[PDB]
Amino acid sequence: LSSTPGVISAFSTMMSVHRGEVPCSVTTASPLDEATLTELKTVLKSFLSKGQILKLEVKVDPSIMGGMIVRIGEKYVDMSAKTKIQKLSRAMR
Amino acid sequence: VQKLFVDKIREYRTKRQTSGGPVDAGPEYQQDLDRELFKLKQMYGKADMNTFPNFTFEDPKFEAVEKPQS
Repeated sequence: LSSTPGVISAFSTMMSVHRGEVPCSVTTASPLDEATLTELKTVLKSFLSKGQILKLEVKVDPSIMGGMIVRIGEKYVDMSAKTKIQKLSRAMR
Repeated sequence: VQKLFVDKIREYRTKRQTSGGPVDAGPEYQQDLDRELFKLKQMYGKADMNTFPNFTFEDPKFEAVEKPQS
């Protein structure tokens, strides 16, 4: 009976996937204007191809210099400060 | 990422513009490689920059002995 919030919280995500989409994570900076948000919400709709209205979360993390990381479920494209760590080709060659 | 790329190419050319050599090294890199090469040249050999070597050698004196036979 102690683990009853564990069973309930598991059941919502198990029932979510019957219509849900495993939401995204865009963690770059301060929130931007509306035209940049609606454009990413209308290209990610073209990626699901499952007839399900995607949900999304935005987080603020200033440690990334000027780029953004985007995850779609378990996909995780990357355009961030790791293009500065790819400058080891000037050293390791 | 090309706009990030040319930003790197800019800072390589300002590193090309040098007039005093090592700006960030200071005496640390100057006292190191001067003492490192002299520790390696002591293991290498005492040879000058333009003195060509020339010498001669002495062969053994082919002596003889005596032996009375017939």
